[PDB]
This record gives sequence, C-alpha cells and structure tokens, in this order.
Amino acid sequence: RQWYSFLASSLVTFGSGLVVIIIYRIVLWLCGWMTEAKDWAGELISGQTTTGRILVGLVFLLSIASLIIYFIDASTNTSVETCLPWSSSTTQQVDLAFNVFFMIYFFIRFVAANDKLWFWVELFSFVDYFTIPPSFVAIYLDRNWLGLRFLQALRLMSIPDILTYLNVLKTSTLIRLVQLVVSFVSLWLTAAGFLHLLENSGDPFFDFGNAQHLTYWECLYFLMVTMSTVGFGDIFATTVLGRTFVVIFIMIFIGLFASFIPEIAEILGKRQKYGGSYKKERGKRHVVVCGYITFDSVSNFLKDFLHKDREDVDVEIVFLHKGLPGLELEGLLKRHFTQVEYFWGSVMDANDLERVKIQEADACLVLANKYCQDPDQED
Amino acid sequence: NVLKTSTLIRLVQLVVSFVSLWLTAAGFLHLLENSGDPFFDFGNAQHLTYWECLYFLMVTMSTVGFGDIFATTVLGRTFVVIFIMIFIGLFASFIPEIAEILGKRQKYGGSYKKERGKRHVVVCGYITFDSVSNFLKDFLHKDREDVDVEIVFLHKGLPGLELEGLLKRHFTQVEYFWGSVMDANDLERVKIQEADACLVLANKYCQDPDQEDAANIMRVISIKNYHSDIKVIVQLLQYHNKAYLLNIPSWDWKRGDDAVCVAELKLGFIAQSCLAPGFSTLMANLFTMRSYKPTPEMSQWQTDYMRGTGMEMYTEYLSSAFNALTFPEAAELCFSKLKLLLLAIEVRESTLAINPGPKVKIENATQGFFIAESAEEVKRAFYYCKNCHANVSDVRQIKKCKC
Ligand SMILES: [K+]
Repeated sequence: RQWYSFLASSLVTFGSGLVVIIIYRIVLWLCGWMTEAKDWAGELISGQTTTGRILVGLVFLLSIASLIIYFIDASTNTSVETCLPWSSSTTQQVDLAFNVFFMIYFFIRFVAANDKLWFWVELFSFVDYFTIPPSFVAIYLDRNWLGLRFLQALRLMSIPDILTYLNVLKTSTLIRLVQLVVSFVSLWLTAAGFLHLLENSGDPFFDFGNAQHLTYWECLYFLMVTMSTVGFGDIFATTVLGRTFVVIFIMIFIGLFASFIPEIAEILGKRQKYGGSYKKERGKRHVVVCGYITFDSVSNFLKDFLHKDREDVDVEIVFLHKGLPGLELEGLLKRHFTQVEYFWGSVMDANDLERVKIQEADACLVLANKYCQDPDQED
Repeated sequence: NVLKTSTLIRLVQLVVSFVSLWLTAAGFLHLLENSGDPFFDFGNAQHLTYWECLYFLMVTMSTVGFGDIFATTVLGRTFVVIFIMIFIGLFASFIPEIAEILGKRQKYGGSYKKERGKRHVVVCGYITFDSVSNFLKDFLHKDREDVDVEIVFLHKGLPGLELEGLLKRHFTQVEYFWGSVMDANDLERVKIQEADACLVLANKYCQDPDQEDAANIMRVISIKNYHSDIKVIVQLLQYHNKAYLLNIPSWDWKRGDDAVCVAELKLGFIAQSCLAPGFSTLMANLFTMRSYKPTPEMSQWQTDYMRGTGMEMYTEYLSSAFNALTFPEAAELCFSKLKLLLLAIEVRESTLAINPGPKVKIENATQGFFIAESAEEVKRAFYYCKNCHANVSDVRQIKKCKC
C-alpha cells in the first residue's frame, strides 16, 4: 500500500546529508572549539571518560533491546506493511525511544569522525538511515512497515569493540572468539531478515503477486540449512529476488561457515586438561616428579617405584611437566589413578610448586633426558 | 595492457572462467530439459526457464541440493552427473582463491592528517604489542603534564590483535600506518617534515645486535636524507655502532638528535654502583614514570622504598625570587620552603651544571633540575615569590603571586 514512503524517508535523509557535505567540500575547495568538540566526542565514544563508559554500556544494551523488539515485531505479524495506530502499538513506542537514543549516538559519532564524507558512508550510518527516519514515518501514519529494520542485527557487530573499550577482552584468543561468534551470528540474523522481507513481500516486477509467507524463524532455519550445505528443501525460496539472494548467500556464506566452525573448534579445543591442583590427604606422603616426563621414563620409573615386591608404603606420585601427556601415558595414569597424578606446569614457576603443594611433599625427583643432544645443556 | 598486476590477472581469469562456464552450462541444461529425450521422441521434456537452470546449477555446484528444481530428462540427469564431477572441484577451489585474493588488501594504508598546530611524533623500527605497550605506558603516563602530542607508528607488518586493541583504546591520539621509513612516500604519508620528532626502536632480543644497529642506522640515514631538520632519537644495542651515525652529514646533537645506547647506559649505571653500592637502583627509579601506591601488607622498608620509587626527575624555570642567590641558597630554599630537591641548573652557549659551588649565581630564567613526586610539585619553584609566598607554610597553597 504505502511502504515506499518509509523507504523514501531513509533515501531523502541519506541524500540531503550527502549533498550538504558535497557542496560544503566544494565551497571550501574553491575559496579551536571544533577540535575540542571532536576530541571530546572521540574520548566519549572510546569509553575514555566515565560518561563515555556509561554511553558505551547504553549502546551495548539498547542494541540488544532494539533487536529483541525487531524479533517480536517480525514474529507476531503477517503482512510486511501493517495498518495500526501508533498509540496502540507498545513496541512501536519503545522502538521510537531507542531510535531517538541511536540518533543522538549517530550525531556523537558524526562529531567524533575525522572525515564527515566517509563517515556518511560507514556501515552503521546506513543502519541508522534505514531505521530512524522509518521509525518517524511510523508515527506520522497509523501504520508500520517491517522493512529494512532487520538491519538492527548488524548493531551487534559493535560488541567486540565495546568489550575492548570496556577492557574485558583481555586475551588475544578471547578477542578472536568474540569477533568470530558475533560476526557470524549478526550476519546470519541479518541475512535471515533480508530473505524474510523478500519472500513475504514478493517480486515487485510481478506486482508482488509471487510471494510466500515464511516466518522469520523459518528463514533463520533455512539459512542455517543452506550455509551448512545440508539442503533439505522442506523450505525453499520462490520469489526471483529470494532465489537470487539465495545464490549470493551460498557464494558468500559457505566460505564463512566452513572457516568459522573449524576456527571455533580450535579455540574451544585449546583449553588445558591437566590444570588444577593436588589435594593433600590426611598424613599421606607424596613425591613430586619433574624434568623428562614421558611414557618411557614414567613406565621405567613406576615399574620399579610401585613394584609389588616393595613394602606396602602409601606414597603418591605427582608428576609435573609442561606437555599434555601422550595417550600411552594417559592410559598408565588412569591405571594408577588411585596413587598417581599428573599436572600441567613447570618447577620453574612458584605457582606450580604451590599447585603440587611441594612444601608438604616428602621428596622431589628431577629426571634427565639421557638421550638429549647436549648433556651439558640438559644438566 | 590494463591487467598490470599478477593478482589482478589471476582474479579476472578466475571470475571470468567461472562465470562463463556457469552460464554456458546453464544454457546446455536449459536446451536438454526443454528439448526432451530424443530416444523417447522428445515426449519426456520439462519447461525450465534459463534462469531456473542457472539457479539449479548454482544449487548443485555448492552441493546445497534443495530438489525444488531437478532434471528429469535422461540427457539432463546424465549432464547433471557430469556437471557434479567437474564443477564441485571448480567451485570448491574458486571460492577460497577469490577469498584469499579479496582478503589480501592492506588495512592500514592511507595517510596521517595534520590537526591545527598539534604536535606528533613518528615511531618506527621494532613495533610490537610488547614494545608499544612498554613505550606508551611511560609516554602517555597520567603523571606527565597534559601535552597534546599524537603518536604515529609506521611499520611494515599488519598489527597483531593485542596491538589493534591498544590502538583502538588510544584512538584519539595514537595512529598506525603500514610502511617503512626506508621509503620517501611513507615518510610523506606520515608527514614527517611536520613531525616534532622521530623515534627509532631496536629489537633488544635480536639474533645479532650489530645487524640490528646497522638496520637502525640505515633508517636514520633515510629519515635525515628525506629531511635533515627532524629531531631523531635512535636506540642502539651496541656502543661501537654509534660512531657511524655521528658521521651522518646532518646529525646534530646541538639540534637535539640523540642515541640511547642501552649498552653504554647499562654499564655506566652498574659502574656507578661500584662507587656507591645501590646507586644503579637510586638512579634507574628517577628515570621511569611510577606512581606511589601503598598497601597495608608492605613492611616499613617497603613503604619507604616505594615512596622513593614515587620520585621522578623534573625540569622547571626558577622564579625571579631566586635571582642572584648562589646555587647553595637556591637548594636550601627549595628543600626547606618548597619541599623540592634541586640538584642542577642550566648555566648561560649554555650548559648543564650539577651541584655547582657558591661562585655560581642564579640568573633570570635559569632552568633548574629537580627530584619530585610530580611536575605539579616543581611548579612551586616557578611561582615562588619572596614577598607574596615567603611564609606560606601550607606549601600546596602557593600559586600566582600579587607581588
Ligand atoms: K545437500
């Protein structure tokens, strides 16, 4: 019915701002407090001031809140355009409040930006043009359009920066993890929104006659079923715009999914198994063992050390070495689990010595790699 | 001759060969299904559009395989079998190779933009999260004066993730660029003619410090060749290398150029300890920014020692109230009234003098050298007034005098 008025609000706001920048650039080409404002705004969005850390916390929360409002509106609706007076639609009211906050944040970024022209073409500036002006048209008429609002899922891509500005991503692997997860999820969610718009709206060059009423969730499922190349065909696109989007999506997202899953599996596979600390039993003796620890040296040692013809002395053996134990050693450790323990670490670190409670060990044994390339270096 | 570059040649061969093969294969399948099987007298046929075939071949190249569309002529199905065997290898090699080529572009290209009258310092050589954090922790230290200098890193590598985080945290005043000071275009990119100074950093842990110092000499040669009047400060891992850069035609320590020879300094510091046992620790603490930060588990000697570490050396102009005192009275006055340890002065050419004897008068606008807990402390020596402040026993009250 009237959806093009919502779309036009984003285009006139984009275009008029771009024209104002271009004529100003040309006037200044043909022919202080500005810098103080830029620096202050820069410090603010960087979370360098405490009010900046507050603003960053609000950008983080209100992105998620807006996205949930989009999921609600996308889930509990039929036609993409929908007639409804604004005073009755509670989600459309809190959506306006969030769009006002994001408009203020957009101008704060604009002040902070070093080039205004490139800033007017940065991805989040498009998210803002395609969301805030439509949210005002949604007051000026007794109706709404579930149009480009799905682009709110891209605001999640700010989260790794926020969790850097709030200095909580302290470690390189954890930084890489949160970039991977958030970029993958935000791309998957936004792509599902775009396909949901295309199929429910139908082909414009067939006067919207060719259309298909998917839920957002069916699109979200279907994009996972295609990213993975599983391809059931229980759900499939049938608008020409839908099918052309699926072709583009396949070319892009197979590379994403097929690189993302292994890199997540490597990162979640990296955690050390034999962490933790030894627990001291009541009056029971233990001997710490370190240096060249291997299935060979440990079996040669334990065969004599735990030999059945010794007296029944209740000493526990506590290995301490930097490596992950090899499978033959893991078997040997499980066979002797009652009285033998292993820990990742080195006797060169006072924390690892505390982990094995070496102050309360009966003795410590240091073993040499007899077959090393330089016995002076090994000693 | 427009494909001027090997990667761009490879890109256009990949894209065009893939697209032309995909389009022509879609045409062949479109012919087969719409024509039907000839050995069934064309009775078995299926009216696909070209676009449905084009879509269906992408859905099969990718192995997605919906089965919303599928071939049903025997010639169609046999063509789909051949197409699968051929084009899975094409698609599965094409997509990664495009992703590598489009992934190759340099992030930190472009050029620094000079703000109105704002100072910047170019930094180059061994740039890493370690060396940059060790540097910036002292260089941007909160206990320094609020000086608006911007730091502009210039190095060949892409920055590691920890460094990208550090650069984003300091985004307001720290910048990074891909390049090398060995190239006059990169020196222009960072506008080094208009930089306040340039710092050259050494990899202290390199496999040959003679080779690392040779590389750093080159740099200084390249920087000075591009513009002679840049203040250059260079780190040297060896003393014997210094003599080479002393021979550079526009190297000028009277102009403020300098070499931080860590070997010369190290051995000087520990040699003074042979004259006065703990002096290397006394002196090393004066030359690093360090805040005093007690915690109640510290022993007496630790709380004392750490108060000592809370010092740095600072420089400030003496107020006119010091004029024509001897250095002895100026030191007595600083210590007793201002709670400042004056130890040396700039004497008019002009030269530094340490603890100079009674014969040396203080003169107007003498720079003094002080030990103190902050730059905020030494200010008292600039504001002091021999009428207006002479009995201000609450020393923190000293400010701009009426007298
Ligand atoms: K499949």
